[PDB]
Amino acid sequence: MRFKDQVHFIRRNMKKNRLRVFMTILATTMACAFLVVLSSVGFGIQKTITDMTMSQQIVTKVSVMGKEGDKPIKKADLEKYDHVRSVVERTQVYEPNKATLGNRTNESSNLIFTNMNDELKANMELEKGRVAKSENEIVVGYDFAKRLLTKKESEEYNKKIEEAKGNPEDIKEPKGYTKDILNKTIELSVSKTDSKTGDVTKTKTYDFKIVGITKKPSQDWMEDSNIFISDQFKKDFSEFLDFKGGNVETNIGVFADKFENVEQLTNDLTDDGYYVTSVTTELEGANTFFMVFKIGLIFVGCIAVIISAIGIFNTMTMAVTERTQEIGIMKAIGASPSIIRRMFLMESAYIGILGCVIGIIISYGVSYLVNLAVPMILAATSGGDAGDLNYTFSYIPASLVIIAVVICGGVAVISGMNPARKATKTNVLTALRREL
Amino acid sequence: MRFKDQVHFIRRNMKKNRLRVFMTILATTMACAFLVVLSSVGFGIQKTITDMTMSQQIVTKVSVMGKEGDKPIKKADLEKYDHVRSVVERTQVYEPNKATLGNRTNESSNLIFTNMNDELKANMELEKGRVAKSENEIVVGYDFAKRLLTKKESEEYNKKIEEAKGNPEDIKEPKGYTKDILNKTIELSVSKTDSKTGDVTKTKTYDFKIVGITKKPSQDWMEDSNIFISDQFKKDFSEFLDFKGGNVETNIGVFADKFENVEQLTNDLTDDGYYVTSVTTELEGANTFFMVFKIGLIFVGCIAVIISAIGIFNTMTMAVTERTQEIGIMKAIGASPSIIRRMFLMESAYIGILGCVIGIIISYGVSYLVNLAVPMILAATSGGDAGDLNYTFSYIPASLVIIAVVICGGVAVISGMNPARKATKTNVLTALRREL
Amino acid sequence: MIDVQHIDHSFTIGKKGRENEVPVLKDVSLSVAKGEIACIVGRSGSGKSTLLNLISGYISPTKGRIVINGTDVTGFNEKEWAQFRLDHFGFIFQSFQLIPGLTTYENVEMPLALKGIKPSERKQKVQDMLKRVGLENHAAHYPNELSGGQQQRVSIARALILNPSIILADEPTGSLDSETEHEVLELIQQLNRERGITFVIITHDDEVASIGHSKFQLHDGVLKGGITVEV
Amino acid sequence: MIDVQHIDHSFTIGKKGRENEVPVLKDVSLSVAKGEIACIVGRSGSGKSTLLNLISGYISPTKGRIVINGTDVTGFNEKEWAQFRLDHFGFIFQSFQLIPGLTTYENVEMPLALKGIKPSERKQKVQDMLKRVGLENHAAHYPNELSGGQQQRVSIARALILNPSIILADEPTGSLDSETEHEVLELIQQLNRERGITFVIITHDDEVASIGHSKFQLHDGVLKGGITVEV
Repeated sequence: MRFKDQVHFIRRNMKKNRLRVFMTILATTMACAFLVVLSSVGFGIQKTITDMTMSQQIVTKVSVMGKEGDKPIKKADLEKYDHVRSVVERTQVYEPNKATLGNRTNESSNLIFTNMNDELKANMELEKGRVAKSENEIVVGYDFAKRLLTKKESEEYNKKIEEAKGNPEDIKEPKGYTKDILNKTIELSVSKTDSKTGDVTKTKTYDFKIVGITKKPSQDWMEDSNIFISDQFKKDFSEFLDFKGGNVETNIGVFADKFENVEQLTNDLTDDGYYVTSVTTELEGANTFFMVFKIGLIFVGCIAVIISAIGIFNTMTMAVTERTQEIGIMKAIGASPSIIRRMFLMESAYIGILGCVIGIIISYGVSYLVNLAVPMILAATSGGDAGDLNYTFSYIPASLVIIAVVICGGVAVISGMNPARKATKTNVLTALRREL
Repeated sequence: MRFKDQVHFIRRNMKKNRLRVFMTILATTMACAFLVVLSSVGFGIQKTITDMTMSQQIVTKVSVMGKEGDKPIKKADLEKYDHVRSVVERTQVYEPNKATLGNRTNESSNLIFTNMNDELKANMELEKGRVAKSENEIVVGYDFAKRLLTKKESEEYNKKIEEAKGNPEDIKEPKGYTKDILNKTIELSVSKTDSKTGDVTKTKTYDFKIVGITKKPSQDWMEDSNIFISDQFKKDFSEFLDFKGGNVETNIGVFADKFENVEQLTNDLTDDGYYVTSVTTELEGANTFFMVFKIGLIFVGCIAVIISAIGIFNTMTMAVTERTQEIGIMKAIGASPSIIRRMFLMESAYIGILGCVIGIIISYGVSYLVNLAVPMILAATSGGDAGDLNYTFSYIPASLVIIAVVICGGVAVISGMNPARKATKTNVLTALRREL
Repeated sequence: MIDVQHIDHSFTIGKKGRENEVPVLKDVSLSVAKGEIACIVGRSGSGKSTLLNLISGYISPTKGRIVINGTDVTGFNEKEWAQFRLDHFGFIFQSFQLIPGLTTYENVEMPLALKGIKPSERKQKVQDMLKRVGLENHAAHYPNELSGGQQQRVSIARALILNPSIILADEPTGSLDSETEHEVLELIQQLNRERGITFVIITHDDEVASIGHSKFQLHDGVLKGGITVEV
Repeated sequence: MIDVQHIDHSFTIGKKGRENEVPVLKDVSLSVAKGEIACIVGRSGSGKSTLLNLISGYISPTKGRIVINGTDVTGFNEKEWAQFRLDHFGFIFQSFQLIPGLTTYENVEMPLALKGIKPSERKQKVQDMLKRVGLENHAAHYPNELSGGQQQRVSIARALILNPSIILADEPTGSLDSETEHEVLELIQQLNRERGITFVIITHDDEVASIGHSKFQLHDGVLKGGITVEV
């Protein structure tokens, strides 16, 4: 039997009971939409958690604490790994800074000295200027002018912070300097602390020219106003501003390719015994719970789908019993049990698949409505931008559509399998003769 | 037609298609079990949050911290309401304290000012001691030995904590004091913080008799090292150790006799509205959120129940079509539209009600299974033995069973309404002429 | 008594735009008193079937009024007409209308259950009526296991179970042999001679009509030849 | 050309605790030649219906073997029996066994749809098959809107459209008029005359049997008087 012939026969036998076929299709549609929306709630929870993690952290910063046994981590070996863009060797020393450029000054300006060739070759943050190469030359951040302000403005800032009394609401101080910082002779005066601990020996005269500005700090996080120094001063920094015993904290970035490559690098480094942590670390930490939640919601949708498949089975048993006579005549002519079984399995799977398709459409609509409603209800507390939180249900049935179609079609086939066997096991003699 | 005859006809007609009416009853049963289990998840969440609220703190607290308008909050105006069992007044003291008994000093202690008469009318859980109604009588806290560590022991414990940094490892120390906590008439570092601000005047230390000890606090994790200074001594304590104001946090309690008395005290607001943080005021918002959650879960189950309702309608139109001859000659005899409509509405209602009863029994079984497996899962997965706590992740009150019965019977009757009208409007002429 | 006069009916067949009205009954003046077998004789689809439908209560006549037992039934709604059919009507339809499935005992008891008779009274009435008709020695015998004559007999027994004034029938022997025809006809005659019961039997055979106390021949939709010739 | 050598079959009707094996066949040795109308005349339950259902493929014989067109069909399963019925069989059942709905053109085309013939040749095939039978001016006429005779003719059309070699039939005039029976039997005669085809018609009579080229009488199951009666 040709496929077109089977479709025509299904059309003929479905036009007989338009109301019943439409009602079982509607039951399947409600079950599929219910499954998709319910599992979409979990998919959206996973997506919003992943998006929040990816937004509150830089994705590619695969930070490694070290190796088991406190083995030192060399710079050379990190380069010879799979698909590594470049390794970041940023060094931070916990100490206040007394830059004091002319009448202006900066306070935090924590030291970020490191070999800048590797950093700028690791897609570092910058928009203007040149990398620090000369002896008296550094790269400055963007918020440097925010803290740069005259001596009277510094006294005003000090009075404001003293009178703040731990109330950072009336602390809106003027920016001060609103001009170009490039090509200047800032007399940097980084504070000493007897190298590391407590005594303050002598603050060097880092008369370093300003060439190089960093752009806006990452994804609306971290303060970039801190001064960045190259590797040219490493020798005298270790000689005078000794930091090795304690105060030093050299965070390691290990930048790389797209997020899947980040995950591959993370698991490769973990297999070696490294103390790896990144966005994928938290993602995998929550991923077991997210998989469990998605499986549970899909199983709840599955019991709803079984509720609808029982109705499909009732409809198909009444379709087999209702005719039994077209089936009897086809079997008498020689339609074969295989063709009849394929016919009725096709009818059951068509009910299930039409129900699943329009349930997918209705569930896309319902997920869009939920995306338009959840912020509209939960605003004024955390959805100030409204482009966050449940702004996830547009893509959600990407593999969920495939899973829903597979589940609903398969369960419809299971429900129609018994009526198909009934149809193929109709006795020709009894079916042909009338039943008075 | 009475009722026995109608039931006999319904049973006779349902016996014709056992595998179809059983499938419809199975679909309805699974939908009712689905609705009850899903709504019982929210009901159990509400029940376990309420139980956690009762267990975490004292059931009767009625704290009035945070008076608006800076109006007086003196106890003299706080005693006259409906059957208020206690008007206990508390003013915590922030002073440097250490048990001056040998080499063991209790650095951590929270002095509490209370009159023992208000304590007796408050019925606070007391492990030892009758009352301390004297100028120099106190009741120590339950954890008076754990926090009473020697100077060397505290120093080595702090050094070990620093060795492990902020990581909460297995770092532990013995429970300090090991002798009896009986009546010793000991003194605990009443040393002034310049009465309360900043200077530390002459030390001074009263000698207080330890009448008794307090019982275990409302929770195991939180500690307690109270001293329970008498309120008769509060006058002289204010006179000499002036702490009033901020090194002062008022913790006045309005404890009533029972929980229903707490509810009536909460009803008696808008006059004692001192930013009450009682269990009922806190639980009102939880009750609102849980009403929203239970309504949402009821609707979510109602979707899967409407699926089985559509299945019921399918099988009921199936029954009407199969019963056209019997209905036709019954109308010919004079069965009346009312009797036939009642018969078919009763068949649909019987399908729905039997499904609902079987599904409610199955839902009780599933809720028992969930309540038994959830603590096991929590113990197994996140390596914590479920915290040795009692939770009810699935609770089915009689109210939920009533809503389930009403909803499922109603949807079954609604499904049968259209087949009932079809069976009443049979057009007896057609059914009395057979077919061709 | 049955009072039918100036009664006409029309049937509309087709779509809304193809409503074709073909009147059938033309001022029928059927008049039957209590305790006689009336009969309507006409060809198939000539107008006897629709007249029996109106007199039974399945269709409300378009014009005129019908009075049974001194009560007007044209204005009756479905509920009231069904209530009247319960307590003052009986039926012997041709197709034997015997609920494919079920049993003979319950087929006979069905109108008793519909009216609301108590169980033991129902048992007594069913047993007595099945004894009277003659099919008492079958009990729970399924209708499919009976012959057509026995089906007609049990249909008559069902009709008599509520001792109604009228047991108006369709063609009781439309599909029956001549011997069973004579048996059913003499059974109906004995019904009238034992208990005074009006009959509105409709048939297309004059030999079946001969047993009646009155003749009413309907020719192509209009009644004629209304007499009361004694047999 | 059909060979039925030493075939018997018994009806095991009843419950598991109420088994009752009533043999309806008693070792028949029916033989049919190619291109002839073999007629097997018997009685209701004699064995004609059982023999036709056995040779058709609905019933597997308990003992013996059957050769159809030089092919053993005793051990055939449902799939191969149905395939055989598809490519080499045709059916003219008594009730005409037409699908409700399924307009006469589609009703005739139905076996081609079953076999898998593409619609392009299907249209023309159904057209000339309907023309040959004599119902070509019907097109989209439902079988329920036809008469019994023309229903039998369109059943024949559905039989011949696949061009089979055996067109075994039930009583082709079981519910037919005398004139319709005469014309349908004449149609079968012209059918065998013009196109080589074998008929295994079973009749409950003799006037229809006289058309056949052979007589096979089934007196309760045993074949007697099996000769090639020239027409």
